[PDB]
Amino acid sequence: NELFQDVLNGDGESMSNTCTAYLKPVLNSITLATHKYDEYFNEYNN
Amino acid sequence: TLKVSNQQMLQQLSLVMDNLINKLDLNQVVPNNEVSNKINKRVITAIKINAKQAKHNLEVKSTLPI
Amino acid sequence: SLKHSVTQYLEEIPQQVQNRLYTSPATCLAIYRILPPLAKFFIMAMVFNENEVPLLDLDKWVNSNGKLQFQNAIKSMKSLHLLIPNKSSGTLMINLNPTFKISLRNALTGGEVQNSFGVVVEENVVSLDLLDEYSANKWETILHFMVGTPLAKIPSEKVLNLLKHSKLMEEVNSTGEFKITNEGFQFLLQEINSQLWTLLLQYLKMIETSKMDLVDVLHFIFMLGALEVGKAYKIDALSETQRIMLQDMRDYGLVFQKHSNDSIFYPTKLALMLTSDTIPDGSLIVETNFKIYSYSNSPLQIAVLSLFVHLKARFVNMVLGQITRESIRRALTNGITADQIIAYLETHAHPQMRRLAEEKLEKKLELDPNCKEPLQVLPPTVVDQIRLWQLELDRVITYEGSLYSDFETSQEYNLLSKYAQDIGVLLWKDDKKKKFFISKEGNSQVLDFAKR
Amino acid sequence: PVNKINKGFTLVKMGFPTRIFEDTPTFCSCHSKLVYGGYFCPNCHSKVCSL
Amino acid sequence: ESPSLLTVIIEIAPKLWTTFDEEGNEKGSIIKVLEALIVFLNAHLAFNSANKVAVIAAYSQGIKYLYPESTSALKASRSDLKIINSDMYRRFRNVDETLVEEIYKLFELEKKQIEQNSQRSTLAGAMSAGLTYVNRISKESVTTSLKSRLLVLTCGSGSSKDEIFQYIPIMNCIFSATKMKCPIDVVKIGGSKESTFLQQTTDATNGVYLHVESTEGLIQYLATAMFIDPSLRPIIVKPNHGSVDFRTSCYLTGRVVAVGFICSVCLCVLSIIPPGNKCPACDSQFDEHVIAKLKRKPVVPR
Ligand SMILES: [Zn+2]
Ligand SMILES: [Zn+2]
Ligand SMILES: [Zn+2]
Repeated sequence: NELFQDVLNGDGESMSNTCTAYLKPVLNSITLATHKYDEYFNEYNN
Repeated sequence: TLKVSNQQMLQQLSLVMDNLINKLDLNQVVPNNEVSNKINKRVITAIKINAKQAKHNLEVKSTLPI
Repeated sequence: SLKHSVTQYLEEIPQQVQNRLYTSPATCLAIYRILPPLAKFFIMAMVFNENEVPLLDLDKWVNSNGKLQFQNAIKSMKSLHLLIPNKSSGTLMINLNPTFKISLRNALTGGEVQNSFGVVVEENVVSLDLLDEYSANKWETILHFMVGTPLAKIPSEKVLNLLKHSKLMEEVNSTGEFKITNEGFQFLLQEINSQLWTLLLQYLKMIETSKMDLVDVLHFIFMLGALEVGKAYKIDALSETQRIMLQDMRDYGLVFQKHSNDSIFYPTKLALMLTSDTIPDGSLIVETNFKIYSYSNSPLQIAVLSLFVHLKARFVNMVLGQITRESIRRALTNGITADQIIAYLETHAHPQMRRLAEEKLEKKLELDPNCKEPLQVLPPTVVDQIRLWQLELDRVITYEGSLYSDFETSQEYNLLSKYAQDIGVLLWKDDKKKKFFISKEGNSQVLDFAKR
Repeated sequence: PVNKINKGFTLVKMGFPTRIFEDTPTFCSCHSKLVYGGYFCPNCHSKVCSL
Repeated sequence: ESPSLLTVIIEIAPKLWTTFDEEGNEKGSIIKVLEALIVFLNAHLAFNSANKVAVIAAYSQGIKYLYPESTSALKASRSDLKIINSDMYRRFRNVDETLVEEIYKLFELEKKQIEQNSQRSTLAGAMSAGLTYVNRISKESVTTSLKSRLLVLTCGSGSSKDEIFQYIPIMNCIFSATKMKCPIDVVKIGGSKESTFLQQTTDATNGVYLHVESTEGLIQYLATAMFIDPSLRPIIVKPNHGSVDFRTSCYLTGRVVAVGFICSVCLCVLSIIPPGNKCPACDSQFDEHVIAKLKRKPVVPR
């Protein structure tokens, strides 16, 4: 997210969409991994 | 995630018999200039989807600076 | 080649003649097979829908790596007037030719065809032993006359007039004998389908009389292309122009007829090679001592070798011939280039020549893989000797015209020389010698410029 | 042909990825290069180049 | 450029077509699809002078070649029936007459023993026979550099579900076609929108999949989408919509498989650990330790 906002205020959003699309699969995959971790964490807490 | 009887089986088979005997008019295949519009629209939309997918399918060039 | 020649000839046909040409379904069927495969695909996708079709849809049909073939197909379509482009609502609208579409749909689905494929009368003769024999007899007769071997039977005066009036097969009346040109021997190189097509296109070029209808002749040619060998067809479905050009084809050997003015006619195999095609005879061996051993018993392949090979002896298998200097000079005085001879020697090379060349190339590539060499199937010594004899025939090149000199002023000579350079007839200029040369066709312009 | 004495008959956990379709190049997870196509992993949703 | 062999695999199942007729408003759609196929074959033979046509019918009790006729049938025969008009092109007329005569013979055979009902669909066997015929014509090489293309005309009609016994033969046909560079084009005429095995057949063998619901106007579909000649395959994009996931079904549950477990011996696909720690299709006793490792829950601190 820091890289995305850095290219946002560096190149003015006409180009940051390409940067976001370049790193979209890895961001979605690590989001999925953190979601799985949080789901199992909340399962083992209760 | 409607099974058919043998009587109407034989009736449909005999219908195909008489329809093949009396006349197989091959000129009947021509569409009525209205269903052909829908068929062409469906095929061209499928082609547009596939071609937009397969327009662009060593790594590729990037618009980003190095 | 073959498809390019008929495509160019049908291109030369005017549009209103082409629309009349699309009436018979057989002509449309034969014309359709000449088109490129992308063009054939687009036509057949566009026949069955009656509504007009955008060009951008056809552009979206074609992949990005075949757009040049799409442009070639559209150019061939538009130039042959199979498409009527339409400009309505700002879109390059494409409509198929209605006569062509109707005739092709009737040809496929079956229906009204006005006997464009003829009518079979079910009485037949043997094809290989009679029809193929008659076609081969007439074809060997005309080819044997044309190559210049003595003949007890010569072909009729119609094909003699056509050959004399052709670009090929020249004749001089001062000696009284008939000569092969460069195109005469060039005619021998291609296989007989495009040989027949070149003869038929020359005949089509020369049917300008009022007794000949061009569209009827083209319909008959494509109709004979559509027929099947070994079955008679009734003559009553034809026109009288079509009947007498059927008689002329029977003279040419395309079609067999049992008797003149008969009601039936039997198409031969040459009718079906007219559409498309489908050790061998004529296979030859060349050695470094210029000896030729050509495994052929057909008199035509022996006769075509007599144009440039001094034959010495003949067996049933081959003729023992030798490529001598005077035989090649005999070929070169008839206009036959060295490249045509070398191409003929290559195309009839023995399989043993092929495998020896392959072995030599295999040994060459493993020794020096940096450089790649072409497959020299026949020895380079005989090829170099043929080209040397070609060069020694052409030690001098002659141009007739006029040379203008004795100019007291440099500026007038310079102005005349640059005027001759502008009109593209000058062959020499030089200010040191004050002389400039022009061609005989270019004499008139410079002379009227000098007079005025 | 394996021997009868071999008793290593084990289930192999594996996934069947779906062929992702995208006109925008994205970084693959196996070689870190821009790839148009790919196969998103059915377990962790990381795209791969080849299968 | 180069001629091609068009091997048509039409699945004329009387039960499937009767169910399709009952689902639709019209009756006798076999006649419509047959005449559309005949016009399409005439178009293919009009594409090039030297191209050939093969037609194999997958009926209820086996397969039968429709064009050309059997050599024993050719030697025994000729009662030229008048189904097709005799004034058309003879090259088309012979093919059309042979096809309709063999259709009548096969339908008389179907009427003769319609009391016997078989649950074994023979589409895959007809596809294998068409591939063998393609191999025969290519290896014979009477016409040099002869291409090939399989067209599969099938009907689902919303009555027959997906059949699991066809999976391995369809995959074998896929690999044979991919080895021989022969595209397999599939036209499905039925209520079921997706046929996963045939979609995988079209996708893997560089074919075109086309699902339609009305037999009317089918010749437009055939002459537009199915007329991709093998010579012009790379320069023409394919309208095959509905990309298949290339997955498979679980052995004991039947659902389409996610991340799953396969047997190391017989490669049967299981979406869950089988009961009894034994392979269902393979009868191999799995080790309890390795499947306990697979059953292990992931870790997280409290
Ligand atoms: Zn990668
Ligand atoms: Zn993963
Ligand atoms: Zn197993």
